[PDB]
Amino acid sequence: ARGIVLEKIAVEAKQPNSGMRKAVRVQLIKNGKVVTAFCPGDGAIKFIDEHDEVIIEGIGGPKGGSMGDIPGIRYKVVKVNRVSLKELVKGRKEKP
Amino acid sequence: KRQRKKYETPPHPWIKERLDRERVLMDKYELKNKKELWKHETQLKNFRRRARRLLAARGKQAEIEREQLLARLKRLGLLPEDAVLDDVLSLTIEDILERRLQTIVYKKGLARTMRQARQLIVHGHIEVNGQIIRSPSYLVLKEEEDTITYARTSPFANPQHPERMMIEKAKQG
Amino acid sequence: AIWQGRSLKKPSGGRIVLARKKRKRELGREPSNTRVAEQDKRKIIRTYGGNRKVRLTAAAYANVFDKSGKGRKVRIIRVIENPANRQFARRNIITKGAIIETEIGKAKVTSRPGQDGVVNAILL
Amino acid sequence: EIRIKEIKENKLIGRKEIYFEIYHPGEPTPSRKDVKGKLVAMLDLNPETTVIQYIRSYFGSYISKGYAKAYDSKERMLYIEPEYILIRDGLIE
Amino acid sequence: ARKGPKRHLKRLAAPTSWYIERKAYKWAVRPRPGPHNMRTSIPLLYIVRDYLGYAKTAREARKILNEGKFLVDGRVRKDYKFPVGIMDVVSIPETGEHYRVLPNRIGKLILHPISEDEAFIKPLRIRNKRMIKGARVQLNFHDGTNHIVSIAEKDNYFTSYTVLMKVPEREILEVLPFEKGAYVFVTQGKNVARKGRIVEIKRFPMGWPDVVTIEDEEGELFDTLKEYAFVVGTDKPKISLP
RNA sequence: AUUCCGGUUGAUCCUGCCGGAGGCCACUGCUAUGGGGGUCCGACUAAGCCAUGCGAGUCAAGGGGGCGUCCCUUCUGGGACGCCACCGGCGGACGGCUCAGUAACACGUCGGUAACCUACCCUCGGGAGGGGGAUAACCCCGGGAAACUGGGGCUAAUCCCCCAUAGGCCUGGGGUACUGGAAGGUCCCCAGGCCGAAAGGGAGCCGUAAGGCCCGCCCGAGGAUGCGGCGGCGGCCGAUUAGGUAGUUGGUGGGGUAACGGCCCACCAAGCCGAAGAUCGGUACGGGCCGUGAGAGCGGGAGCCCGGAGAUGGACACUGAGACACGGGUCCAGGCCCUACGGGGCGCAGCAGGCGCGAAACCUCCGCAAUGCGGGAAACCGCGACGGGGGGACCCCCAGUGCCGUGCCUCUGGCACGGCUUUUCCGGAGUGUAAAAAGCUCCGGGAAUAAGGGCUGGGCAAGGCCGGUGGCAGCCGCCGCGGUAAUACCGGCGGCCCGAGUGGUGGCCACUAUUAUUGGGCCUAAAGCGGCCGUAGCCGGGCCCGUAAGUCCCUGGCGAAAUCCCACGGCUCAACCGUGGG
Repeated sequence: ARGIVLEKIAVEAKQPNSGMRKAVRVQLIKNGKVVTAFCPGDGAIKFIDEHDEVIIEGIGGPKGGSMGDIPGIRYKVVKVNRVSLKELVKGRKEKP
Repeated sequence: KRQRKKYETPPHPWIKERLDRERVLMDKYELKNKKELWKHETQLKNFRRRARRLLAARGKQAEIEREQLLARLKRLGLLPEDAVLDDVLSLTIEDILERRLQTIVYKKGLARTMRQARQLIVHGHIEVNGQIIRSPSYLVLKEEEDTITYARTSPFANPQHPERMMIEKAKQG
Repeated sequence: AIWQGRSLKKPSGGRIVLARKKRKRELGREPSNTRVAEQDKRKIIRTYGGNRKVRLTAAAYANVFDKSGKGRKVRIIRVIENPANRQFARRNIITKGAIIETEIGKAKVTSRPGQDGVVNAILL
Repeated sequence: EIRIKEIKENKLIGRKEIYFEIYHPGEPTPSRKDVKGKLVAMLDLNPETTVIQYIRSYFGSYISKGYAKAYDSKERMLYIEPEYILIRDGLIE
Repeated sequence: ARKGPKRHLKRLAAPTSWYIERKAYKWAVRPRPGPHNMRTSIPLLYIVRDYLGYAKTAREARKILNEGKFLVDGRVRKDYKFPVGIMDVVSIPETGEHYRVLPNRIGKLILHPISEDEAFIKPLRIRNKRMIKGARVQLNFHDGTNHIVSIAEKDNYFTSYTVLMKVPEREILEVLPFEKGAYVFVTQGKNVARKGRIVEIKRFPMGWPDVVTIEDEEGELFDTLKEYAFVVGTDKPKISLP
């Protein structure tokens, strides 16, 4: 789904796992609900900024639910402004 | 309506036993893809499927289909002329691997190496029954086994092509 | 329109939703309402498949028949009794099975003016 | 060379129908003019009335299939045989 | 939605009695209404193109039919949609060639060649009898043709009898009757392209026709329906039957 | 092809749940997908909204014309050809497009019309007379911006109209033959009434001519094509929807219909459905089928074919054989384009392109041929049907990116030396356009000339060392790793797996005996109600006689094709196609 991001939020891994996970909150262009998507990778949040077009899918948790050490987050971004996240994580391409 | 793949993927891609066995096999025959081995195993398995359905089958159609099966197996050069249904289960993958066109041409001495036979087949330097075939995965019938011959226009047809010297020395050597 | 089609209710009672529009092959036509007059006025009607059918809107004469089988063309004075409806006899309406009074006397109509275009009856 | 597999006779159309094979080992598929002018010899046929429809060049084969007509009069071919193949054979500009 | 009479027929839906390749193209010749049913006939165009190979392209075939070089039942027909059905005689005088249309053992139609002398006789099953004004008797055949005869000659015919019809001039030659022991060639069913003799006629009420039992040459007994039974001789077939 | 394994514990065994391991369908990253052959692409949301182009025409053999050309002869002129347009013969009720409704005799099967219709088509018997009348086109003038639209002159037929008779209809009476198991119908006679046919023809041969040959007309009786209506059975969820239905259910007598019937209407009655779940709601075109599974089964109806339904929503007519008619008409609702404001036109859920929508689907392409349809006696003509051709990491089949001798090492392979083929590409030659293209098939020039994705602690077992990161950064489907030495995070190297594909996500079957009839549990893990009675339902002792409803064996019709299994033949093989058997 395609969404527009509003705010950057960092959360604490559930114990005993400790770690500051970066994620964003997005309003869906389709209907307008508000949902958080996790950003995987290293230095991902640096690319993303306020008011950014994004594309988002499900996290692939058990029954689609949460994964591992992050709580309830059901989604991850794949493309930001029609540019795929992973290569920007690799840095091969450039964000617009 | 969609056409199905002709091969069956292994139920698990990382069993050490099966992986190394397949490795030994494709080492022996120098195939390009495990897909090829899988296809050959597939037609082996379907031969056996027919055999097993028929061995318990009763009825005139069953007998006729059984005779058709036996006849085609014989015609492929995979069985003796006195073969009986009971033995067809004992057919191994290697029985079909030998019957591969590429293995036959290498076994005719016309190639020093399996891959050289492949290069000839793709490059068309071989002819069968007066018609050229470019596919090293084709399965050869018994009746054609004597007609496997150099393609006429092929430079290898002449007895002076320098590679053919090395081919002959490998044959006799 | 005049639509001679499915009852909107099931035999049990569940109301039936329609799923398609009506069809011209399925509609009917107006009632003739044949009446007593001084002259015969008739309308021919083109019908399904190009057929024809003539329709008496006013009737003046009738073909009465004796039990022997001999027919008399005669006039029609008035209708005695209409078993189909009570309003019809009051309004000189002519329909099959009606009891009619002619110069000869009492006759029973054995023909439908609506479809036949003529009125035949049996002297009683 | 040319070897005839079949010659049959459409009497309702007054024409000969010829199936043949062309041997061309190692040499390109022949042009229409040569095959016509060379087939015209060994059945004693008029060039104008004769038309060749298709010469199929087989993959990986030195034998090409060939199939051709032979009519008996000028008018019949114009009446029946459609203009395109006449243009291919040159019988019509 | 559809709104009345068709004018097309896709190849895939064609009847199973036609030796026509089905996935080569999509459109076929819809037969116009005619003597024989869809299930027991084929357009003449396919006869010209496939079964005789005289025409490769339908346009050329139609041209040859326009020339009127073809004699079906002693009548030229230009309609390239003519249903040429069962037990018809196709005659080409330009070639002096004569075939009869007959089904297969599988349930498909073939042109069995016949002698020229036989080409003028056509046996017709008597489908039904009727009285027309003037007290005249009109007989409707299996192929849909009709023959008128006198009241006195009414008992000469009964339904399910075979009349050897002289198609060139429409003259009645002989009437093979339906009685025990006749020679009968089957028309439809699993017993298609069978020829045998009759032992019994099964009188079936409740909507089910007469099941005749046929005894083959080798003596094997089987059953088929009345309407599928077509008599061709009292004890031997009067026509060449494969 | 009937396969597991990891995670509850200081340690073990159960329970059950979850996670990996496979196929199928949609979206997407990276990478290319070079070569070919079969197969698909608004495929679920907006059946929401459009500029544009096209798609449905053909008739000179009905007829009269007018325009122009030819030729002849010409005071009179005929024929031939083309254009125009005319009533007129036909068609635009097929085919193309889609799945909202619809839970239904819409539909699958079998019957089912004796209660229907039917133009073009076929067969058989008969008939084709007389008479009259009309107005287009063309010429004289006209309006309005238009759309569109006036009057006068004369003109044609197979046009229209009246009559001739048959013939159509309905009834009474009286009979007899055909059909058929059946009923009654049809056949004939008599009697009563209304309605109530035609068409000739362009040319040529013989005949002075008529006439015959060819085409065309009409009545009647059949057939055939297509369609109308009746029926048993089959095929969803909900009870936190339990009572329901008034032309409701049946009877009498009629009406209208192509036709039977509550389809309607007047009267007479009190029915009919529902716990082997009506009613109501939710949901949804039905089938051939397809994905998965060892199979029992589970799930789904997008792509082709068959049937059903629709043309923004509703509603109503005319023409007609066939219609309520995507490319015909009228109003209302709705939003849009033109306009002297008077007037006008509306529908790309037809094909090619657009707007919107959204994660999410192609060219404003060419020929009328191949096959088919309408036309016409024929030639032949139109078709966004079709055919091909285009973009696309749809489905499936094949195939390549070098081979060989040789020294050293990386001795798995690589490196260099020698020799060898030309994968792809370029020029010519055959299809090929039914005009290109298709780039296929062979020749000649000749190149070593295109390979990436994921992973490397374990479940999956398989793929290990170095540098940096230090409970931050981050990884991770589950365990879990990381607080300074990390084989588990990131870079490199090394390695493994697959392969022109691989990876991530989503949904479906197996995994799953975690849906259990095959084949599950209920003392301690969640699961037996506190006990008893009993209606329907389900399951029920043995022996003798009968039956054949079930059950079983044989036998005819039928369950259409395409898809599926098998042998054979063609395409180089394959896929695909054909023939034959299931």
